[PDB]
Amino acid sequence: AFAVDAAKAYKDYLASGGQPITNCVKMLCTHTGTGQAITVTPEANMDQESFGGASCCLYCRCHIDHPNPKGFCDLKGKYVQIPTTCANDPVGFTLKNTVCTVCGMWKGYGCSCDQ
Amino acid sequence: SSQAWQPGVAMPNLYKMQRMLLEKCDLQNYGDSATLPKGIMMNVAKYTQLCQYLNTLTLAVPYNMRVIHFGAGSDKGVAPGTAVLRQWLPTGTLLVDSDLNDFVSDADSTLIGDCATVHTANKWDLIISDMYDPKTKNVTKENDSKEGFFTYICGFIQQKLALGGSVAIKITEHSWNADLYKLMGHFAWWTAFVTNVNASSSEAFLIGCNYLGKPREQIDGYVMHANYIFWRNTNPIQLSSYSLFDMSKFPLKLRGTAVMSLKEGQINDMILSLLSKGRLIIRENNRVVISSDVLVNN
Ligand SMILES: Nc1ncnc2c1ncn2[C@@H]1O[C@H](CSCCc2c[nH]nn2)[C@@H](O)[C@H]1O
Ligand SMILES: [Zn+2]
Ligand SMILES: [Zn+2]
Repeated sequence: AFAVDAAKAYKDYLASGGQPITNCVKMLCTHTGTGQAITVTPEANMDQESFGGASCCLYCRCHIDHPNPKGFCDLKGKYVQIPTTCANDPVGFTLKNTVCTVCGMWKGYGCSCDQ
Repeated sequence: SSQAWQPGVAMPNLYKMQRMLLEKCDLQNYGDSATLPKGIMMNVAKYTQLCQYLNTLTLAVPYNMRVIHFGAGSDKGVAPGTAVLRQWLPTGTLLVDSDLNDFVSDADSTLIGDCATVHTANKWDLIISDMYDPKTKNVTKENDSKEGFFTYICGFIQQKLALGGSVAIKITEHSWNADLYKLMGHFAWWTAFVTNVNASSSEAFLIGCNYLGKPREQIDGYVMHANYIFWRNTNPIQLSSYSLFDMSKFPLKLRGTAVMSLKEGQINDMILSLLSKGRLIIRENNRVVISSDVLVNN
């Protein structure tokens, strides 16, 4: 029944004032992209930074198993768009937020679907 | 220096034709640094400028392109160069990377170990290497041709680079190899390319464009490295980040270059011309299979 809960541990270390994970790989891009959350090439709009996906994944960075039956990572090999105001902590952002399944934008950071 | 808006500077052809003696590299702009855009890593900027320059060459770009990237790890445990390569290459390109030390990567597959342990069943369309041993920077010793990973790279090109394929292999004043320069004469064209963001360093990428599998020209590698240093010593390059701010035409164009299986007796001058123009890749199109040898001890 025991499982390491790294997501909870990182959220708690953040709340206690720990420095966010560094060296997430920020890409050069036009910043005129669709703004969707996780894409096959950088898609940052004017309000976002694009990062290499693997470097923004808590499980990739900590060298631990991904929390699903198949061990799959949906960031590695892709690019993640992070709101510029949140780009000091891309790992925390991807961990605390959810991608809207119909429009592909971050819930509360671009998703228009419930207006 | 209208060079400041280019991604970098390629070695002018007349410098390649000299017979210079090897001298110490003494860069005027040594110790200067370019102003990188806010939050951008040197190695992201460097690979972006390398790829911007490769966009100007006649690279073969087939469907299901195969690219391998050596020296892709960083002391940060991530792979910035791999992330730029995956941004640059057409979606669906198979990208494999590798490094002596463990790292987290966006590549389709990653091998950890000395590159000499890496074997692949298939051939490759593009080989990128950033491998580098900082212990070669000993200014107090004779600067001879280095072997180590360069010996592996030379054999890997000869055995596993598809005809028509290309390479970009990082060198510096002290990290270089004469056979690798000699191998540049086995491509339709070659250069030594210096990124504008890192122009204060003696590093360059040795680029072989469109592999022909035979010597097109005979190059003495000790002379050519001396020529490269002479060029760098007499041609200060202004550090520049300018090209990083225009990414609108960054992605490598999917040319759909033809891929053919051909036996060596069928590579005629007509085929050699197509290869030389970036219009043909010669290799099988089977599955891509890689491995790393593991030494088992107590
Ligand atoms: N014999 C060898 N076999 C495999 N790997 C090797 C070997 N000798 C050196 N190396 C590796 O070359 C890298 C140079 S620094 C790259 C930084 C980077 C690249 N792309 N983005 N950032 C180091 O990581 C280093 O371990
Ligand atoms: Zn992951
Ligand atoms: Zn939505």
